[PDB]
Amino acid sequence: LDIFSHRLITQYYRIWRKYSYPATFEAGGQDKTSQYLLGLARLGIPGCAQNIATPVSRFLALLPLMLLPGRTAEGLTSLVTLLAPGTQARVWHHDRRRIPLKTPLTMRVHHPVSLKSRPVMGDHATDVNGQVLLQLSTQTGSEVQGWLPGGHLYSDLLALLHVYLGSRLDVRLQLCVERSLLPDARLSCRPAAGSPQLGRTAVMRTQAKARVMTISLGRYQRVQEHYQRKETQENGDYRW
Amino acid sequence: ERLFEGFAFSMGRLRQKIDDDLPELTESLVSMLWPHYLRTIPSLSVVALTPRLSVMKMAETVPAGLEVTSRPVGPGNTVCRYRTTRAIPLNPLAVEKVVMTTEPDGRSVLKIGFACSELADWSQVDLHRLSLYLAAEAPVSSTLHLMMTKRLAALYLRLPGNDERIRIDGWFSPGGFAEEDRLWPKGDSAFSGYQLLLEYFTFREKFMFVHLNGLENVSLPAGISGFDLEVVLSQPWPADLPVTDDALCLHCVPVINLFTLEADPLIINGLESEYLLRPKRLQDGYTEIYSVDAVTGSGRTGSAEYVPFTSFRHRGGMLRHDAPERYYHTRVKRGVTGMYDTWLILETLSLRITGTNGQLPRRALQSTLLDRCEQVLQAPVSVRNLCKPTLPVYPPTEDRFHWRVMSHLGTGFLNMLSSAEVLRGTLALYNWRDDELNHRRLDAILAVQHHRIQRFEKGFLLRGLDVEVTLDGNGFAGEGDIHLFGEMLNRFLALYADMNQFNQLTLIVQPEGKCIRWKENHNPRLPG
Amino acid sequence: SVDAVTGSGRTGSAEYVPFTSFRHRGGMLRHDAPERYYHTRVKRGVTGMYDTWLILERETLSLRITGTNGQLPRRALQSTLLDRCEQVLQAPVSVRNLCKPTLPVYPPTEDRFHWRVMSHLGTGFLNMLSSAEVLRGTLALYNWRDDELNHRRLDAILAVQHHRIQRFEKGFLLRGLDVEVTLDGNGFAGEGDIHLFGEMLNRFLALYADMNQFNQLTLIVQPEGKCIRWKENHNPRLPG
Amino acid sequence: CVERLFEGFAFSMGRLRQKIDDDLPELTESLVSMLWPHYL
Repeated sequence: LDIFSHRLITQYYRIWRKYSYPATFEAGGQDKTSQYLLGLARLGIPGCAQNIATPVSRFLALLPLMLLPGRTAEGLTSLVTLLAPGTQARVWHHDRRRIPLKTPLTMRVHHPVSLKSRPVMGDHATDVNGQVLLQLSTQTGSEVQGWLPGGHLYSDLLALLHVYLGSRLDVRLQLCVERSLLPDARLSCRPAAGSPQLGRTAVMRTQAKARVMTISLGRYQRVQEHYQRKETQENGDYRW
Repeated sequence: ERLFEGFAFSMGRLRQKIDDDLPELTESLVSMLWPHYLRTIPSLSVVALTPRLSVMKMAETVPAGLEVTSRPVGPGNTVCRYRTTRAIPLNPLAVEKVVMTTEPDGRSVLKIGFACSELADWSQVDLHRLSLYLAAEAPVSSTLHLMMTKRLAALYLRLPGNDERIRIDGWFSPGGFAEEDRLWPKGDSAFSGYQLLLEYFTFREKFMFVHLNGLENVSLPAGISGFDLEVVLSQPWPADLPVTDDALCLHCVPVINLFTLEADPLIINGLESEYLLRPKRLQDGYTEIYSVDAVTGSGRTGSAEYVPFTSFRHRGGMLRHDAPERYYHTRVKRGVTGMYDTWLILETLSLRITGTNGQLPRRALQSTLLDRCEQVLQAPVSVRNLCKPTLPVYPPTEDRFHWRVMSHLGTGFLNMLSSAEVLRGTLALYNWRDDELNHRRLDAILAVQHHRIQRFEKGFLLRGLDVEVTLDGNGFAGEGDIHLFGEMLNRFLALYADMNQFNQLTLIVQPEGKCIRWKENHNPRLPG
Repeated sequence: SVDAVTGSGRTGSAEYVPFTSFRHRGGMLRHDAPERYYHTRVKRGVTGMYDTWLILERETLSLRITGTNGQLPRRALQSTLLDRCEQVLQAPVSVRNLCKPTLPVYPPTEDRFHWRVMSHLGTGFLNMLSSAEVLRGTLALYNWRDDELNHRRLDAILAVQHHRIQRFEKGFLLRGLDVEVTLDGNGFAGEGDIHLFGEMLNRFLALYADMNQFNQLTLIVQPEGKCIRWKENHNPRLPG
Repeated sequence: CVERLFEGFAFSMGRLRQKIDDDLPELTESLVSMLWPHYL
C-alpha cells in the first residue's frame, strides 16, 4: 500500500504548486498560467510568437498597459525605461511627414476638382496624424552604444513596438546626448552593424575646438505599402 | 483487484481536474464575451414539407417552431423532436422537372419546370421572393449556386402558347446570410461576423438556400399545371455534371432537435447554495436540458419573477444596484453518465426549460427517417428528409482553447493576423466538427500578407489595411466554396474595422493565380 | 510594502528584485542581469492586520520596508490633532490640521465578490465610452467609500455619445474625438460639482485616449439644455 | 479489509479535492492583482 500513500502525497504537492504562480515562472512563457496572461494580452494564438521573434515573456512586464484600447505616451515611456533604466524619453504628437501624391492638382473642364476635397498643390501633402516622435536621452556611453543602430537596445525597442503599437502608428526615433559620447566617423572597406551611417550618426571628428548632439536612430514601421495589387479578375457581387 | 480498480479510477479523476487548469473561472468569463461558447450544438437537418398541389387556393404560412418528430431511434425506441427555425409561406406550386441544356449562342441554360394548383388564386400567392433550396451534392451544387446566383445573364418565363421568350426582371440571391433565422435563440447578440463562421464549418447546408427576387412584378395568365422558367447564365457550365428533378426543392426548411421540457414546480427548503434541475422521463436516458428560458414562481409577495443575471452582466453596469431585483443564474456540468446536469442559483418556481436529446447510437440516428409533421396546416404536407441528419456537436474543451478564444476577440487582435499559421490557428477555433473536408479546406491557406492603403479625403489622410490571403483551390469544391468562404470571411474581417482604419479582403486562387476582392470594411467604432 | 531586498553571502551582495516587475535575466534572457527575486504575499491575521510573507544557508537579507498604522479607533481618527512639524528648516514652523483625517479605506468586499473579479476581467474587453451603462459600471468600481452621494453622481449619467472631429491648427489638419455626456443635473450640487466632475473626466480621457488624437468633453445638463465644454490640449505636439 | 481501505482512501481523496477548490481564490486574486496592481 506504499504506492497509495506515495501517490496521494505526490498529488498534494502538485495541487499546492498549481496555485503558486512564482514557482511556475520557469524563466519564460512555458507554464499554462504564463500563457493565460499572454492570452489576455491578445497573444494567445500559437504561431503569433514566430511573427515577433523576441522572448515574448518580456511583454508580461507591460501587461497592465495592454489591457487598454489605446496606446498612450505613458506606454512608450515605459518601453524605453524598462529596456535601459536611466534613459529618459519624451513623446510629441502629430509629428509631420510628407506624403507623395498619386496625381498632381490640375484644372479640368469635364471632371473638375471641388474645393470640398481641400486640395493642395500637386507635389506633396502633409500628414500630422500618422506619426509620433519618441526622443531619448542617456547619461552614459554604455547606454548610447546600446541605442545606436546595431546596438541591442535599438533592436529590443523595435521588437516591442512591433506588438505594442503594431500597425496603428509609425514612430520616429532620435537620441539627444553629449558629443563626447559619440564615435568619430571613420571609413571602412567593410560595412558593419555598428558602422556610422551617412545621414544618421556619421559625425566628423572635431579639431580640439560638451554640447548635446541630436542624432537619428531610425523609424518604426510595419507595413511598407509596396506594390503587388494585381488589380482584379472578379469580386464579391451579391445583389442581396 | 477490486481495491486496485477503485484506487486507479478515483486517482484518474483527480488528476484530470488538475490538468484542466481553471475552467472554473475561465468559462464564467468566456460566456459573457462569447454568448454561445458554453453550449453544445443540437442535431439538425433540412426537411421538405410539401402540400397537396392539386387543390390549394391560397398560400399558407407555416409557423416557426412547427414540430416534426422522428421515427423510433436506438434502444428504448425513443424519438427525436425537430422544429423549423423559420416561418414558411407555402405557395400552391411545385418543382416539376430540372433540365440542364445549352443554347446555340453558347450560353448554358438551366430550365426549371413548375406546376400550379388547379385553384391557385394568384392574388394570394406570395410571389415576392421564391425560396429555392439546392438539394444536390456539394461538388455540383456549389457550382450551381454561383452559376445561378452570380453568373445569371437573363431570365425568361415560358407560358403556354409557345410564349417562351418572356424576359423577366428579377435576380437570385443567397439567403444563408439572412438575419431573420439565425438558427439559434440569439436575437440580442447579432454577432453575425462570428456566428456565420461556426455555421460555415458545421451546418453548411443553411447556405444552399437561394431566393428568386422580383416575381411580384410578373403578371401571368390564369391556368392549370405546368409552366417553365429559363435561367440563362454567362458560362459554359462545366461539362461533367449530373442533373435531376430532385436537385431543386421549394417547400423546405432547416429544423433543429429542440423541444420543451415539462415546467415542473421547483421548491426549496432553504438557501442551500444551488439547486439541481431535472425533467420527468429522464429515465429514457436521452432527454437533456439545453437551456432555461424563464423563471417565475408564486411567493408571499405574488408572482415570484426572477431576472436572468446575465441581463445585468452582459451590460457590465452597476451590478451592485441591478442585482437586488431577484436575479437567477444557471450552470451546467457533466454527471457520472456523461449527461449534463443543470443547476439553479437564486416557494414554488415554474421553470420554462428547453431540452434536447443527448447520447445515442450514431448509425441508428443517421438511418432514421422523419415521421409526419404535426397537422396544423390545411394541406396534409408530406415529410421528406433532404439530408442525412447530423449528430450533436460539442465544443473542444482542451489545452488552452478558452484562452485562445478570448485573445481572438480583441480589436487589436488584427495586428497579429499577418501569417497563415495564425489565420489557420484562429479559424480552427470554430471547427467543432473535425471532418476531412474542413481540414482539407482549412489547410488550403498557404499565405497571408498585409499591405497599406493610403488615400486622401477632404484633405485628410485615411489609413486602411489590405489583408491578402492565398488559397489552394484543391481544398475547395471549386469556385462555389471559395466564394462562399470568401464572402463569409469578409463579413468576419469587417469585425475588426476601426474608427482609425478600415480593412479590405483580397483572395488569390493559387492554381490559376486568379485574384478576387471585396469592398472596404468601414465601421466608425471605438477601438474595443 | 517592501521597497528593497538586498542580502549578503559568499557571493557578495545578493541583488534580489521584485517579482511582479519581470526580472531581466528571468524574462529578457540577457547577460549582465540578475536571477534573484522576491515576491510578497499577505494574509489576514487574527487581529485583522496583514501578515506579510516574503517569498525568496544563513544568508542574510536587508529588508527596506515601509509601514503604516493598523486598527486604530474609529473616533480617535476623527479627533486627532497634529504635533509640531520637524524643524528641519531654519525658521520655526507651526502646523494646523485643515480637515479631519480620512480613515484607511479598504477595497469593497461582501462575499469576496467573484462578481468584482468578473467585472474587472470583463472591463478589460470593453471601451469605457461604448455606452452610459458601461461608463457608470466601470467608474463605480473605484467608489471604495461606498458613498451614496458619489453613487448619485454616477447615476446621473444618462447617455454617452461620440463624434469625429475635423479641426485645424497652425495650418495643419488634425483628427480628434468629441465625447458628449448627458447628465441629470439633480445628481450634483449645481455647477460647482458638475464642473469639477467634468474636469476630472476630461483629464481621465486625456490619459485614456489614443495618440495623435485630441479630445474634448461636453457635458449637457438635461433639466436646462445648457452645456459645459472643455476644449483644450496639453500635449506637446506639432514639433515640426 | 479492502472496504476499510477504500473508505480511508476516499477520505484522503476528499481532502485533496477540497484543497483544489480551497486555494483557487489565491491564484485568482494574484492574477487579478498582476493585471490591476491597485486591486488588493
